[PDB]
Amino acid sequence: GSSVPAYSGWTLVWADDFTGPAGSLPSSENWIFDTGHSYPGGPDNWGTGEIQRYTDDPANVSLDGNGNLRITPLRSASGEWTSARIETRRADFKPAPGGVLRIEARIQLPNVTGEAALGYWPAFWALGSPYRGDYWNWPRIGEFDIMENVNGLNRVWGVLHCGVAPGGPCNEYDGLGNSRECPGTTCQAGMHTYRFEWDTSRSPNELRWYVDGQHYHTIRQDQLDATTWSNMTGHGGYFLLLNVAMGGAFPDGVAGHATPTSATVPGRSMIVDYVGVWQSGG
Ligand SMILES: [Mg+2]
Repeated sequence: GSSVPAYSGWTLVWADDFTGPAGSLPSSENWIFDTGHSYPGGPDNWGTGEIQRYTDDPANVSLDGNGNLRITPLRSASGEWTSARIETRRADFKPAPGGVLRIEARIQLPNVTGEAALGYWPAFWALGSPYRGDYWNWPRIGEFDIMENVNGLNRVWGVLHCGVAPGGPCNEYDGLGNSRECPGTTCQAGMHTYRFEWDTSRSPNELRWYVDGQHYHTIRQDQLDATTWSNMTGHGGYFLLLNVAMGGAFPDGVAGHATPTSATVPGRSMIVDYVGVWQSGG
């Protein structure tokens, strides 16, 4: 399972296998490191209410020397949470006409459960390119949550956001999502492969989510109106994001109260073996 797979009949567009020395930062040619509490001129607290400050500190984001990236939330003596959020420089990931785009990452979630896990919000996701530099055309431009998880739970959510917010056809801010337990080892205790496919070889087109090859969510083109679909697909494509947020809308909603709490335990890393993007056709 380890390392970027050599998929037959597909063409690798872009990947990062996170190879390199322990403690070094992932490639700045590949990645932008987002810092602070918002995009510049964007919604406060990353649009979610999460409370961590994102950094470029190796303590929050670094390679492990074994081929993985680690993103680690930490809590200072002053009580401040820090973490990291990286996004791809490339923002043109999109299926070729009539083809399929496959986006995938192999990840172990922060290995923490129960009250110690309250607030942990790891995610691997994609945002429509027109958002970059604008920050106020969400959800119209589209968002694919390929792996989303909160609170150390043995469950992955896969979600589409689209339309307008609040409300609209994608029921924002919930989005159109589904979830399932990780197959085999819990999502926290081992590596799993989280895959998303955007399929234009079929009509209606389809968006599909998988964990370890188990298909658990679909959104089809015939389930949304034409303007909503065009708004999230007609532009130049998507960029990808990896982060671990602390607190905010999703972990608070699932816990039923504010997170993190004094009992949340810092220092539990999300571990990422690779991220990759493929187009169908060899
Ligand atoms: Mg790797």
